[PDB]
Amino acid sequence: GSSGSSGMSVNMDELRHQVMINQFVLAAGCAADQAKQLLQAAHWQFETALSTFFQETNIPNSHHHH
Repeated sequence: GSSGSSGMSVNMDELRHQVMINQFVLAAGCAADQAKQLLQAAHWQFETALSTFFQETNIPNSHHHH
């Protein structure tokens, strides 16, 4: 009940993203298209995305057959 406010001032939503992608691409050094995919496929979680991307060939195997 009762909605907050939402929207205050011009936000660099896109900018940030764009910058991020490039960054993530620079930080890592992969294709630019990857960034988006990664980010998007990582909720735009640079930290994580980067963490994962970096350690791709190494997943926290474990599973737990139900």
